[PDB]
Amino acid sequence: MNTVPFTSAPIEVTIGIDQYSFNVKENQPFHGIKDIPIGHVHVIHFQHADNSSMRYGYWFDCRMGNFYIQYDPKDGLYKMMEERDGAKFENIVHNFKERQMMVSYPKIDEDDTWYNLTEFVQMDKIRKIVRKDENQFSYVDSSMTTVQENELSDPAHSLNYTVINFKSREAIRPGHEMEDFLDKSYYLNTVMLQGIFKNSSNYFGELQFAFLNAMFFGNYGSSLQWHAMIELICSSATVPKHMLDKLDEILYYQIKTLPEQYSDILLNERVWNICLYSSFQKNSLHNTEKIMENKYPELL
Amino acid sequence: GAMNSSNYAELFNNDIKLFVDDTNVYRVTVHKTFEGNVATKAINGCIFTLNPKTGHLFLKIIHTSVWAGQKRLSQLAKWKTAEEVSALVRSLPKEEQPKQIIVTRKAMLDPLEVHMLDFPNIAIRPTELRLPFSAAMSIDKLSDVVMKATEPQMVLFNIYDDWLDRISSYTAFSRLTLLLRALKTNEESAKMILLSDPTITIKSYHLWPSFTDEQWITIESQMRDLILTEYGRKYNV
Ligand SMILES: NNc1ccc(Br)cn1
Ligand SMILES: NNc1ccc(Br)cn1
Repeated sequence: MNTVPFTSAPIEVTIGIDQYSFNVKENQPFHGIKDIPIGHVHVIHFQHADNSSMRYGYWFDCRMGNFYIQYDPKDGLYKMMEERDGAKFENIVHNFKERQMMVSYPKIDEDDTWYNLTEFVQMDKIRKIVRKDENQFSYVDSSMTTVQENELSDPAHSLNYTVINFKSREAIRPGHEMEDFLDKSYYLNTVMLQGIFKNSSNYFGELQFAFLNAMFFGNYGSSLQWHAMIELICSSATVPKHMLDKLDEILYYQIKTLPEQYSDILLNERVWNICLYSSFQKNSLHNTEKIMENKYPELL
Repeated sequence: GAMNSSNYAELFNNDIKLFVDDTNVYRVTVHKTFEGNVATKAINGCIFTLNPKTGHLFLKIIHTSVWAGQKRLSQLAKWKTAEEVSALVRSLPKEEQPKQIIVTRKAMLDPLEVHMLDFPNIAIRPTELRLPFSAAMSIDKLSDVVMKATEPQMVLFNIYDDWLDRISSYTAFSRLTLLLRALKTNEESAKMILLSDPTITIKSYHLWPSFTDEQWITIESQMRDLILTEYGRKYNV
């Protein structure tokens, strides 16, 4: 079990850690989060009490380094940093643990939610879309745009998701226009899975990451990427049977976890109705369809 | 974006554009089978591709053999239309390729857009106009060439005959659409009007009769009456 130490909390802020969140008051004696499950990526995120504009945070993996949070009063945010001196760090943590100034990551033993939301999410891969190579952790916020959004303006601060575009030469073989536009299996299996992602795990990982950035930061371009990647599979007549079973699980747990009051914005009516009711895979998402109908029957 | 009454003069500027109308590409007769079920028999159709400035009509004839053994024909028909339009653009010299293509029906947008991916600078546009190009098969010589076709065939016409020698393209297009609107609302009366005077003939190299300017006014007037009449006979007014 690992620990992320906070130098202090000088501004009132709501702190997220994965799917959990807690309020910290201005100058409250808070010094971080302990008992973080090793083995998963994690995200630690922030929403200042004064300016609920800009949710922001940091993807990290405690196996890759000793990471801490310190407020920067010049840039006005909680920054993640790496402590390279291992003993300086162990000693910082031990003192704050002894003084019981840390919140415990509150995982119910029965609860596989975070595993289930991050099953294909690795951390070296995350950094291939959030490019900032001097750090082992990755910053994301509400307002970052994706590479594809910028095509339609600062490149260093973009989310380099895989561009998917159903009306592109990439998606459409010459002479197979109708075929490839109405059944996207070629684009899914040959172009994306075999070509770009290499395997279903890289497809699922980007897709799971897109979802989490949409939910945690209200990042709109992530939300677009998550829908696109769902739509490409559902609109393919030929999908490996293991991928559909796994997709049904992935989406189930995403839909399960979404705040009930954010469905209006984070869920695209056209995509979901097409995927659950019109598409080739309309019968292949039993768990996802059943939770969507019981939790959000209005959207449909 | 979409083409409507507000930007109507853009049709007659010097940027090459084509209208594409797919209404008559997939044509069937519906009939009873010996067992008392219903079946369709396809007949030859055409794509109506028209330069509204010049009158140049590229009439691609769609021979029923293209449907042989195919399913979901109304859907195929749109993609076949798009395939043929795209093949037409590629066959034209660069300086004759359109800058825009306007489809008369919105369901053509995605099929044409996908087939024209190689032409990113050609703008594919819908229209809010209700244009009467479906009545093109009420023009005897066009109907005749479609029905006689025994193979896929492209035939070239000027749908304005020699009108541009005397009138602008705006006026030529307004005449054309009035004639076709009339032929669509009451074909019999429309054709009666166009031929009632045996002294006015259709030149072998034309589609429509050789009216004088004055005779065209009288004609255009009678076509508007017909359209208003039918509008009454329809709604009772
Ligand atoms: N600069 N080293 C560190 C490490 C952890 C904390 Br909390 C504060 N300072
Ligand atoms: N399965 N590895 C992956 C793939 C994409 C992203 Br982002 C993260 N982890």
